[PDB]
Amino acid sequence: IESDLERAEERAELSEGKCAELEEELKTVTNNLKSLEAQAEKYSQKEDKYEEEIKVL
Amino acid sequence: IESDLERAEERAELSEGKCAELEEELKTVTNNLKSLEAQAEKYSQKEDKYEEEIKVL
Amino acid sequence: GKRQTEREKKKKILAERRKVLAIDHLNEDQLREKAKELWQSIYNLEAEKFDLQEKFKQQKYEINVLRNRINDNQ
Amino acid sequence: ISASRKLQLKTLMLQIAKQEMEREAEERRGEKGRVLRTRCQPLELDGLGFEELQDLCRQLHARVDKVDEERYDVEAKVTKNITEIADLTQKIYDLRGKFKRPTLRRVRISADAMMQALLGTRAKES
Amino acid sequence: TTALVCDNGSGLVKAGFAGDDAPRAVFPSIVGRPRHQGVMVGMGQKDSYVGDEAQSKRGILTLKYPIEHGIITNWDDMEKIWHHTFYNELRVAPEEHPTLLTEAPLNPKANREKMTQIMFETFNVPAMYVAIQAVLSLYASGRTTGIVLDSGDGVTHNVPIYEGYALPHAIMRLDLAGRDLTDYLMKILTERGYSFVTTAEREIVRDIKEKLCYVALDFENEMATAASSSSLEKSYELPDGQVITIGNERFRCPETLFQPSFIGMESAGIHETTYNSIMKCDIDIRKDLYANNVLSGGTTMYPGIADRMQKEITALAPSTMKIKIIAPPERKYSVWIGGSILASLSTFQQMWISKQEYDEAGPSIVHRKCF
Amino acid sequence: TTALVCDNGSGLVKAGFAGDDAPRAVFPSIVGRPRHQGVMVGMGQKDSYVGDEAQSKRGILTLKYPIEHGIITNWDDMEKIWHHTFYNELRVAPEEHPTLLTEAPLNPKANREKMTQIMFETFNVPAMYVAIQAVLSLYASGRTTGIVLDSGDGVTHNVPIYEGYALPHAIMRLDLAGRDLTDYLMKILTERGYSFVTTAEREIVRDIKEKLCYVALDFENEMATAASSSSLEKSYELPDGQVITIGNERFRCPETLFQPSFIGMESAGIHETTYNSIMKCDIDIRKDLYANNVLSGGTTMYPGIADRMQKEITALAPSTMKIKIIAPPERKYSVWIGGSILASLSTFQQMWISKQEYDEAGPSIVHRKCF
Amino acid sequence: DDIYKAAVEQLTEEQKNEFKAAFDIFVLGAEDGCISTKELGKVMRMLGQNPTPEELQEMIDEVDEDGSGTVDFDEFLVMMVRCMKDDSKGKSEEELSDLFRMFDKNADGYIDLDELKMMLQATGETITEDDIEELMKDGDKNNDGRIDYDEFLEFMKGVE
Ligand SMILES: Nc1ncnc2c1ncn2[C@@H]1O[C@H](COP(=O)(O)OP(=O)(O)O)[C@@H](O)[C@H]1O
Ligand SMILES: Nc1ncnc2c1ncn2[C@@H]1O[C@H](COP(=O)(O)OP(=O)(O)O)[C@@H](O)[C@H]1O
Ligand SMILES: [Ca+2]
Ligand SMILES: [Ca+2]
Ligand SMILES: [Ca+2]
Ligand SMILES: [Mg+2]
Ligand SMILES: [Mg+2]
Repeated sequence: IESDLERAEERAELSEGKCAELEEELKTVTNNLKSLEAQAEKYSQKEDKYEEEIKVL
Repeated sequence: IESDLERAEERAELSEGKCAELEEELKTVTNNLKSLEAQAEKYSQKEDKYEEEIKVL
Repeated sequence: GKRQTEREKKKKILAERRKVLAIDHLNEDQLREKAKELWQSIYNLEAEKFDLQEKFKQQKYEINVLRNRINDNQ
Repeated sequence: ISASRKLQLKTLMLQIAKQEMEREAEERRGEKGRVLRTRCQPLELDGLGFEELQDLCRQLHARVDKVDEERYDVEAKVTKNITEIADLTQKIYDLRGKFKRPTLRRVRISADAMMQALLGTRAKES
Repeated sequence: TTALVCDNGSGLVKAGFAGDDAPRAVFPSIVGRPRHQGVMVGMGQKDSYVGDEAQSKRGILTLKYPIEHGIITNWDDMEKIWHHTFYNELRVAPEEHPTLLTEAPLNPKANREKMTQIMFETFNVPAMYVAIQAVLSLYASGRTTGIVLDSGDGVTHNVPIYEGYALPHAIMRLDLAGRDLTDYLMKILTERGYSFVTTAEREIVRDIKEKLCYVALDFENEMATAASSSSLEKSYELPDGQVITIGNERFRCPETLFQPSFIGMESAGIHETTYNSIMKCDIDIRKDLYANNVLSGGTTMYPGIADRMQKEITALAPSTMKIKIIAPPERKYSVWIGGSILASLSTFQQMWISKQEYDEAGPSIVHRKCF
Repeated sequence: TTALVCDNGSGLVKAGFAGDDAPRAVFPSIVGRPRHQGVMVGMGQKDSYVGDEAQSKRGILTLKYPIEHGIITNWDDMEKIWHHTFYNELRVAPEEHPTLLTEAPLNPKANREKMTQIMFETFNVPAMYVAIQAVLSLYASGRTTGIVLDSGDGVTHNVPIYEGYALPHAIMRLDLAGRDLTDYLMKILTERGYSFVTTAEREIVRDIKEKLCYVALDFENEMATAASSSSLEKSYELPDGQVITIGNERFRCPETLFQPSFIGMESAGIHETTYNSIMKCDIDIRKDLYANNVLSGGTTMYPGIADRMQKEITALAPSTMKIKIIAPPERKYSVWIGGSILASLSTFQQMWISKQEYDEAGPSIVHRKCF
Repeated sequence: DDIYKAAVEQLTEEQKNEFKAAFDIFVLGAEDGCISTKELGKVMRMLGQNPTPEELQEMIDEVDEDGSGTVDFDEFLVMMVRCMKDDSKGKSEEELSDLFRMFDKNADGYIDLDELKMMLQATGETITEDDIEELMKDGDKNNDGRIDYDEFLEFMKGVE
């Protein structure tokens, strides 16, 4: 039973490590998505401004 | 020892489930990020053309 | 000076492996004798070289075997 | 095959492996002798006057120096390999030694020796 | 055969065969002798654990980096690191492989000459070539112009390049980098009660810096917010328990990059040395350099730096120019990816310093045409 | 030839040839001169009965231990004990056998030097080596790390070890041990009417302590329970009849280990000196020491101590770390089993202090490289 | 010991009758018929010495296919040959290493299955596919199918 307990412990440790890595990856990619969405909104506004400038000039 | 082994194995199962869910989230967010990268590239091309026309005018 | 030691070691490799050659005082007959001795020396040297190459190959093979044993145990 | 039979099976496996190792060593020595003979070619001794012999001896000395330096290089390679294999075998010992201490017992006398010490000259088989 | 693209760096040695996407073996460059006495016999205790092995036994070692600021201060340890890298992390004898080391700009000559002498005498490589760490990072981006800010762990240097013609008079090398940020973080953590002193605990502070710190978009507003609310305090679990809570130390550690007066350095931040490096260039290539600013190196991985730097440069630069900051996700290994690309080129195949050339001119060959 | 693994100890001398599982001869270390006059002529009465012989004639002797607290206070008696051990309990002349004594940490130098001088001059051994009593107990567990609490009968010491490198600045030696528990039990038995005074009756009190006392999991609850019910009162038959009944003296005697204020000692219990010994270690090896806490020595054989100690340390330690207490069933002879293992090693075979070395440097050789 | 186990497995009259005579003599206290733990200990003690019982228990339970405290036939001979160490673990580490390195025909430090079976065909001894699977499982300490030098030495223990 002691050997069985050791095996269970090591499996749990590996699973937790993978979980932590996945958490970090998701955090990074979600931050990237947020930044890109803000940039896209600003870009739409800039595009409208540029079209207005084209018309007036 | 037997009780501790049972608890450890249950913990490992829970961690594996969490890892699977994290994998799903990561893949979904990755796809969304790629789509928005393409959108931003289109934004960039539009801005380039508008800038050129502004210069000409 | 460890670097000084290395440089003097390679200089001694280039110098001591060079021997003092004396064949111009050895007359035509003794010149033939010296040529035979030099050929024997160079042939023995090449035999030693080949044996060292083969032993190095086998030692590298045993190194690979022991490292693979370590990897299987680790 | 029984336990003793499979022990003899693996023993014959070791025997065939020893045959292969011996033939490998023999062919290795023969082919290396062949290669050296292709390298170590005896030259003609008679018919040459003094000057040609002197030039040939100079060339032989240059080749001796070159091959001696090469032999030094290969000897250094061999020494490095010896050091590395020694370290690897020591790590092998560390991985599966040290804590492999057997139960050294001075009261478990050999079955024949124990029977003799407890009975005189009775035990003679083992 | 294939070339070995090694990259000494300072803090992480990255190596691998030419032509791949990522380095094969990445491990810290530390060599730590044991410091206690040792009572168990036959335990097989070595005299120096190098590489990633000494990051697991660091509890009883005294880790010491062999590369201080780009330059190499302890040649025996560096030789040991190279020997480990070749034989145990890649398992390829160097007698059959060209090598491509990397070196920071404006480094002492003796360092480079000793490096080539070691590679040719001890390891006995067929041919080695030394390249500037910024040109490779420009290769990896697939550009051919642009000004690259390669903020490593040892030294931050800023090499501008146009159309493939490097501008040697506009290289601005600054010695603030990740290590000084680690020391400053370790110094400001003492304001809450946590004292890290041992050279082993510097690694723990480095992990804290990597996982928690971020660069603030606006410094004063963040300082005001962290002093009123408590939405920033993130906790972290030490290697033994006793979780710690980092408050406004989070964005104060990497702020040193933009205000080197925090650690007493006189010079201007990485936001202003880039603008100065641009302004030293000619008047007709400033637009292209403005539009193709490249980030590289490990220390430029802080969350939120690609926006702070753009805001700062836009403040400094003329209002008409467009400021764009290229921050690829593979920033850390950008130099090594560029090194692999350069070593895989056919046009580059005749630039190696062949061994016979070294035998004829000595170690001073590196400063000659074969740069 | 084979080595003699002697282990002086304080209270029980354990000896035997190297390479076995258990010591060959285990007997109390007491030397008792007769005290009465003696009228029978020719009875063959000796002048001093040592070892296990004086535990049978103890009715007319005055037993006195030659080892007080690890240190040796009466060298003639200790020499007599060693002579008995070699010649009558093992029957092997010392002229043909190496010896491996054991010594507590932080003991006076003069004790060790006198020990080696005796072994080399009087008994004239070929070579002897002195080892710290805790490293052996760590050998016997088959570990290579861990912090071992070796609560003998003379002195309790707590040596932490990591990866084979002992930490000399973290050894916490405390002088409370089995003998003080015997004296305290003999002192609290007087609260029911039983008075033991003679040095012979100390042995009877020791037997009571061994057979009846146990360590309570929670002290206050046990004190409350023993004061209401009567389910704890266990009786015991003296060497002459007149059974006695021990009430709450059962768990109050060994409780002194965790509260040394009972016998007036200032220091903290064995539950808190282990935690202090851990906290003096480096921050990166505390998890391993937490997980590999080892118990040894005779006094750690009380029924229920491996749970009380774990509960106490878990209360003190951070909540995340796992606390595990290794308590092998062969606790009493753990030091000697480890000594046998160490003496049986091939790597250790050249560490003995050879006699010619002693002849060249004198008894002060033991402090030198041959430790 | 290497010859002792094999000979005594199919022993002739002489030493088997020696064992039977010893059993018949043992009736001075031990009469179980089949040697149990306590009767074995009593017999060993009445011989005139008191060995550590650990050796006896490892003789009587470890190597057995039952390990119930009784004595079987082949394991009695295992005990007899375990008093000394004459079966030399299946040759010596040097010879074994040479045969393994030549066995490692692809020179990768491990024995693959295909070249292993080809060499087994080259052996030419009596073939038992069940024994072949037994050796395969003996070479699975790390359960890779391959036999490295560790497990190679492990199942070569006593190969004479
Ligand atoms: N994800 C990260 N976040 C913040 N800082 C990091 C991160 N990864 C690495 N660093 C810092 O960068 C350093 C590694 O830089 P690196 O690019 O490896 O230097 P080099 O140029 O010598 O290879 C580390 O010391 C660390 O302080
Ligand atoms: N079974 C037991 N239960 C409780 N205490 C014991 C037991 N056996 C021994 N002791 C105590 O331990 C002491 C023996 O300790 P020991 O380990 O022999 O000391 P040393 O380290 O000097 O050999 C005895 O004096 C006794 O008080
Ligand atoms: Ca059985
Ligand atoms: Ca193979
Ligand atoms: Ca296998
Ligand atoms: Mg770099
Ligand atoms: Mg003791």
